[PDB]
Amino acid sequence: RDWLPLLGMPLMLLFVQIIAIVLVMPMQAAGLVAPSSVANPLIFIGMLLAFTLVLLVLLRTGGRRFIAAFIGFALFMTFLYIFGALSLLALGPTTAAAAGTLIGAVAVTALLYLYPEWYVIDILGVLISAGVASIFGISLEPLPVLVLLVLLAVYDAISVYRTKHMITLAEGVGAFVMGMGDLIMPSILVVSSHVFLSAPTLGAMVGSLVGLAVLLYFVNKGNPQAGLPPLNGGAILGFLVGAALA
Amino acid sequence: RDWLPLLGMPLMLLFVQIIAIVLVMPMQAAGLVAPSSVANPLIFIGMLLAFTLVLLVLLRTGGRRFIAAFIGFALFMTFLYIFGALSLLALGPTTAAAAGTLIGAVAVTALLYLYPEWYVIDILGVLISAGVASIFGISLEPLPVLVLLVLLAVYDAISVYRTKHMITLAEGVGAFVMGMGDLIMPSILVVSSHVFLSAPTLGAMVGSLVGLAVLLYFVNKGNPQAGLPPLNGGAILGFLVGAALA
Amino acid sequence: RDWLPLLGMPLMLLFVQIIAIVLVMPMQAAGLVAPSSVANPLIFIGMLLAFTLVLLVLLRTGGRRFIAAFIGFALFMTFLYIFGALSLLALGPTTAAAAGTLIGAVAVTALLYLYPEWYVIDILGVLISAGVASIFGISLEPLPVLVLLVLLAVYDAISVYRTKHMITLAEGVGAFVMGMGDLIMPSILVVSSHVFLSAPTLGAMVGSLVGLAVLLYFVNKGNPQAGLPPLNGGAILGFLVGAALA
Amino acid sequence: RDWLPLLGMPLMLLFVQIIAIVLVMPMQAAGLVAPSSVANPLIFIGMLLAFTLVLLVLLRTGGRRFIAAFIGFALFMTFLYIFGALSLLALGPTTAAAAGTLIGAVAVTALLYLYPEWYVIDILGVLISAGVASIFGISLEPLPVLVLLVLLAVYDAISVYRTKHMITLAEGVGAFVMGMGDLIMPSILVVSSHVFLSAPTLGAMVGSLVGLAVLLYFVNKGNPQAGLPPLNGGAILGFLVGAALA
Repeated sequence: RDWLPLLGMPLMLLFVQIIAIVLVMPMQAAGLVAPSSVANPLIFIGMLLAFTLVLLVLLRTGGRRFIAAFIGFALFMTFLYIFGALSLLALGPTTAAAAGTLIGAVAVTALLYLYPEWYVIDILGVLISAGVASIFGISLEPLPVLVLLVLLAVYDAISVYRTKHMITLAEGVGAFVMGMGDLIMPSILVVSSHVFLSAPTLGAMVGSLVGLAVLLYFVNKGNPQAGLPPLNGGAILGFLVGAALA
Repeated sequence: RDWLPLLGMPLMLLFVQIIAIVLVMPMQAAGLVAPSSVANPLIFIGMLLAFTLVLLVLLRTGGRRFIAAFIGFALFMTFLYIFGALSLLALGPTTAAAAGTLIGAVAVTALLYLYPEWYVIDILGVLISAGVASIFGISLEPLPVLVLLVLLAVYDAISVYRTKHMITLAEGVGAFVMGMGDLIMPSILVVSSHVFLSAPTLGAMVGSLVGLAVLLYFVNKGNPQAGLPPLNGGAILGFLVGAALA
Repeated sequence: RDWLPLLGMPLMLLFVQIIAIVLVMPMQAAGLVAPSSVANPLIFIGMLLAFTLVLLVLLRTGGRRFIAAFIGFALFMTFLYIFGALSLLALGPTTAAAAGTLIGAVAVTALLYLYPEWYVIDILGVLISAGVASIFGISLEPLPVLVLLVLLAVYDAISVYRTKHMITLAEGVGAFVMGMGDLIMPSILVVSSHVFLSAPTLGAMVGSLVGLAVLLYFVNKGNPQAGLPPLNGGAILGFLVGAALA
Repeated sequence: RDWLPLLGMPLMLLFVQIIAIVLVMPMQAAGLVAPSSVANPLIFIGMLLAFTLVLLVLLRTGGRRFIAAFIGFALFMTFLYIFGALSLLALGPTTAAAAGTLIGAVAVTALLYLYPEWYVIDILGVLISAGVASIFGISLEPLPVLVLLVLLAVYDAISVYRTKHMITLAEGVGAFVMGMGDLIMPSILVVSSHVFLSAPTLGAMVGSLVGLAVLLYFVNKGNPQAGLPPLNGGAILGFLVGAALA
């Protein structure tokens, strides 16, 4: 039946979550994060709009390959923190370890750039996504991340409703970034909870999976829905279910 | 009779001033402002032109929905300060108060983005306007504000004459920003005066209203007029009338 | 003979120099400058390319009168330092003096914007030009400024020659800014020399006048010349003549 | 016979290396560089993509002569450091030396702007190239630079292959910067090796020439190759050949 089709996505959810925890571990070996303040979601948001603004002024200042340069660089560095953390905790500070990581990132990005096999892409998308998930996950505690999630989810429902309405008005009345990006979003909370075989924040993971469930159901029906609020609403739900648990 | 039409604006003036005072109160619970030096107005102007300059490089770096993002965010935080002060006066530093404000701000902006009832808009315009009015009102004392006000009103009448003249030459010889913005302008002197049932800077308020009166008359006659100098000139008139009182 | 015609420019030279000295004075009442290091010309230049880059990115980000705004601000402030220096030297720190300056600058610029008599333009152009002349003039001593004059003059001879050639190849083989700007240029050395009835840097003034003589001669002949190097070469000449004097 | 024609390039390589050493010397007279950590290369790359980003936003902000101004200027200072080092090693700290370099730099750039003899251009290309070569050679040690070189050569071969692919796909299935720039590249490992009758990094020099040989072969055939990796791979080859020697 409908097993193998359209399950690869929540497969990627589970996967990215898993790799996000296993990435919880090695990162304190160098600190990271960035104080369980309620202002932190806001620092996040501000720095994100500046991040896009930068990305956009880049795009419009391309740069036939200079764009491809800049983003190749940024990717390479993020893989160097992934693999860096990995080996340099494992073999520890050894040259074997460090060179191991550099050579690692080199392999990965070089592959991703040479037109891979592009089932690979969902794999590296899974990896990076996990990476960021863990970073902001080690950074500060739930209630802040909760404010962030609710905030972002409402932003989404608003923008969706707006351009949907602007669809109905116009008569007479690469997506992967925002993708695997939104794959991460409600998982930064799954980390920052086990950072506050696992916790009762298994609950958050399954509630989240149920959010994606709702999404891939309703989207697969005619005339689409919002996006975040199913995911964040669902993850938050299952999470607060593992509250009435312990 | 002709009561209800075109009385909503002085309704908004009074309202904006009033809410600017009632917000004078709770704001000291967190300070804000910014020394009654006259160097403050120039710091002010410098910072305003830098702010718009940025707002516009945003505008041209749009951003199909990114623009609306950036400024929507700005709106949300500014409501977070409105309601933040609101609650943090009432129940004081309690968490209940703080969450109350955050959810307050979500309520307001989420509403404003979902196409409200749009007598709503003038209400929130009244609100924000009052907000800024109170802040710079708490920022420094009369004589600085007097210089600032005379200066601004003068810029206005000047550019009006320049581009008007440039209309009469060409033969052969979004508005809400400047709106509720200038709706604010002559009210900052109304606060910073009660900071220097009320003071004799009622005079400033009604003088301001007489400015608004003059404006709304001449505009309502053929061949329109300047804008600020009736409002600021009038407010200054009544304020400096409130010297012969106490 | 041709005395009254085409002498108004060297008239403006003398005048700007005169007003540059009389502005040497009140300016030390607050310090200013910006160490007789030879690195200073370079700081100047970098800051000038930034000054333009900003001015130009402004222009292209106009700003129907917003451009006129930004530059209105910058001007207003420069007149506030002119008049500020003037009165706040005269009556000293008195309220009478300071208000005297603000009202002064207001009068002057507001005049300049309401379509004055525009011989005024050469007068205020003379004033401002003098202002900056003195500012960098008090800023550091000769040998640095000597390097500056030579540097700028050679930049000029290159750029003019380059575009001359680009004219001659192209067959088959608002100006006031750079204007009164280039009027100042060789007088900043006339100040920073008397800052190290007057000195023998009368010499610089007359040498400068002779540079302008060569300029208005060759320019009034077919196929123009550089611009600076007659003036800076000349001012530096006459200046180094006031060396064999004392 | 065919001696004189087309031997000038490895001439410029060898030459640039030679002048890179002779300029290694005087440069320590003021320090320069920038800790043989491998964190240095990514700092580097980060900084280059940022620099280019700047060069390009300059480019879009032209600027009829403003561009040529900016970069001519930059050149001028870089010559100020070339010659600064030249004399200040030679004549030492004397004023005579310092002025000598400044006037030198003026002469050089002024020439370079007046359309030289263009065997001359290759001469100044050689000069500048040697300059930077010596700097990053003095900047940190081999193993970092090794990482840098391998990394860069890899970017190159990859982007070339990418746009090649995009050529063969489109059917149916200013250059001097990148030039003398990459001419420099494999000479920085040659310096930073002597900073770690000559070294066994003659091997690196001739290895570089053998790289240049390989390159100059494949390019001279139809359908070009990568570029860097013959040069860097070869330089690294000859260099790491100098290990079984000393």
